[PDB]
Amino acid sequence: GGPSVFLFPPKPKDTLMISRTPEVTCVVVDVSHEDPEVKFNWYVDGVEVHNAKTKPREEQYNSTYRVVSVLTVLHQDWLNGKEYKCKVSNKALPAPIEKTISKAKGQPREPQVYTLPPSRDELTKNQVSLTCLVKGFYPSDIAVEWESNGQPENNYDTTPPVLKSDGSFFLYSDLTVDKSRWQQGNVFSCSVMHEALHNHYTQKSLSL
Amino acid sequence: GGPSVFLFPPKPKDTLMISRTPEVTCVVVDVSHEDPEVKFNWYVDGVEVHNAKTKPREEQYNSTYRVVSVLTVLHQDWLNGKEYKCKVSNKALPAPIEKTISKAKGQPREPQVYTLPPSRDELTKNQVSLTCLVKGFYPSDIAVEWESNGQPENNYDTTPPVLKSDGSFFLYSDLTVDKSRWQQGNVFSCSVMHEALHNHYTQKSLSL
Ligand SMILES: *[C@@H]1O[C@H](CO[C@H]2O[C@@H](C)[C@@H](O)[C@@H](O)[C@@H]2O)[C@@H](O[C@@H]2O[C@H](CO)[C@@H](O[C@@H]3O[C@H](CO[C@H]4O[C@H](CO)[C@@H](O)[C@H](O)[C@@H]4O[C@H]4O[C@H](CO)[C@@H](O[C@@H]5O[C@H](CO)[C@H](O)[C@H](O)[C@H]5O)[C@H](O)[C@H]4NC(C)=O)[C@@H](O)[C@H](O[C@@H]4O[C@H](CO)[C@@H](O)[C@H](O)[C@@H]4O[C@@H]4O[C@H](CO)[C@@H](O)[C@H](O)[C@H]4NC(C)=O)[C@@H]3O)[C@H](O)[C@H]2NC(C)=O)[C@H](O)[C@H]1NC(C)=O
Ligand SMILES: *[C@@H]1O[C@H](CO)[C@@H](O[C@@H]2O[C@H](CO)[C@@H](O[C@@H]3O[C@H](CO[C@H]4O[C@H](CO)[C@@H](O)[C@H](O)[C@@H]4O[C@H]4O[C@H](CO)[C@@H](O[C@@H]5O[C@H](CO)[C@H](O)[C@H](O)[C@H]5O)[C@H](O)[C@H]4NC(C)=O)[C@@H](O)[C@H](O[C@@H]4O[C@H](CO)[C@@H](O)[C@H](O)[C@@H]4O)[C@@H]3O)[C@H](O)[C@H]2NC(C)=O)[C@H](O)[C@H]1NC(C)=O
Repeated sequence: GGPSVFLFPPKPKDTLMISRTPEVTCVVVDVSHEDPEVKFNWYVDGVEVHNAKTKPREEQYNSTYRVVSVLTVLHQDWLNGKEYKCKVSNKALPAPIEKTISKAKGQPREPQVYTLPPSRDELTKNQVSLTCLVKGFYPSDIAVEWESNGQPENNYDTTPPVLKSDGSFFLYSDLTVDKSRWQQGNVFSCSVMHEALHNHYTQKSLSL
Repeated sequence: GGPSVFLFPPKPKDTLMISRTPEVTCVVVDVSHEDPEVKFNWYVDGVEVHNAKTKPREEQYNSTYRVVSVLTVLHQDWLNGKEYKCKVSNKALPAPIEKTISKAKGQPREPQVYTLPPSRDELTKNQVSLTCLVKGFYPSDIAVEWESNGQPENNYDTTPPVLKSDGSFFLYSDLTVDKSRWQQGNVFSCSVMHEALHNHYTQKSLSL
């Protein structure tokens, strides 16, 4: 009996691209159908902010409501480790609940990006696998794409980051392409977006 | 206030190997220090088998004990998809708690195993990454290890399966070894165990 608060970070790709909207999301569950009103107060670094958008209530199968408020964050402030505080208040709730999240603490470290050509054994099939290995980056927030001839490349699949024993992360991306295109020596390119890279961006090409 | 039950499947290698004993493990946490008695009832496909092993209670640091009951499963009884049930009873627990797991149904599919030598740009560091790409298998249950000269290597990290859009799974394994051992021509090997492979087993050797 009593509302509970969970505060979630922006998505990594949203934080690293100027055209997307990173946002912190304050979720409140277990709010009574009796008292269904919640008030949110948001503090960036202490300083209160007023442009947060609240969404409408939606009742769960639990017969309790879930109410959410999302706050847009400035790319830079997130990057520079500013604290985003969510205070919630409900009348079926004795004292306000506060939560604070932020960029992952710790020394950022630059990823190494390697491109691996298809295995000789895969040079059997109509389609081959182009591999991008991204290892040794901190924090785990990152974004990987593929391109060729200045155009995006659609069917790649990327693994989630995996924490290596030294405290950094690695992942792999697999872009599968028609072997006709690979055998022509067309140049494919693995794009990596990460806070620790110069201008937050690096490319690594692959062909022969 | 109140116990909780979590029920986990066997280790994928244990189900695939004639010489291993897969088990289903039913864990109970948040048990009372005043009421430490828990009884288990194990339902295979409905019918009762009574051979399950109950581990003694172990006290956690949050002052609540830890009850484990494990039941060995016959290999094809899991692989054909028969459901395993763990009902848990406790005096500080009003109505019993049931849990059920089973093999993920769907037509199994043979994993492709391709091995990729180090990137050229990594042949300058003292440590090198050997890469096993395992793609196109269903379901996600799989075991991946590494050998060299027939002897197992341990310093690797495997990603968890990732779902492709066609409905299958792929992963990568990153075996790290000193380049002195790569440039000497040692024959490294990544082993993949899966129900859809012939013999539940396959290996790919890589060197030059
Ligand atoms: C009544 O039902 C409610 C839920 O509805 C249920 O309806 C019934 C009928 C069934 O169908 C249910 O299955 C159904 O869910 C219950 O609410 C739930 O409460 C529990 C606990 O009370 C919550 O569990 C927590 O879960 C979070 C993870 O949240 C994500 O979980 C799932 C996916 O797995 C998802 O459904 C959920 O919504 C969250 O996913 C998504 O959340 C955001 C959605 O807005 C996404 O944010 C994104 O933001 C970007 C911004 O750029 C973009 O905008 C994206 O579009 C946007 O979506 C987010 O990415 C997304 N993620 C995923 C994966 O989908 C856990 O993290 C919680 O953390 C733990 O908390 C406990 C303490 O309670 C600790 O023991 C843990 O260690 C951990 O907390 C640690 O300690 C402190 C906190 O104490 C932290 O500071 C530490 O950092 C923590 N440590 C670590 C290592 O993290 C927790 O487990 C559950 O989410 C609720 N369900 C919701 C909200 O839908 C009610 O409880 C229930 N009432 C009763 C009385 O039972
Ligand atoms: C006092 O402290 C205790 C412990 O400190 C608290 O208990 C914890 O409660 C948590 C929630 O109440 C519970 O979280 C749940 O976690 C599981 C994941 O389980 C693994 O989690 C840990 C690793 O990340 C590990 O410590 C666990 O033991 C589990 O790992 C292992 O489990 C089995 C152990 O026997 C293994 O089975 C293996 O079986 C083969 C058989 O062939 C073989 O025999 C092998 O040797 C066996 O070990 C697993 O393989 C092994 N796995 C690994 C990776 O090591 C999640 O899956 C749960 O599911 C979630 O439930 C949520 C709702 O409850 C839901 O929101 C979500 O979507 C998902 O469904 C859940 O998160 C935690 O596990 C538990 N700790 C335990 C049991 O040790 C206790 O709460 C606390 N008391 C108070 C009060 O705070």
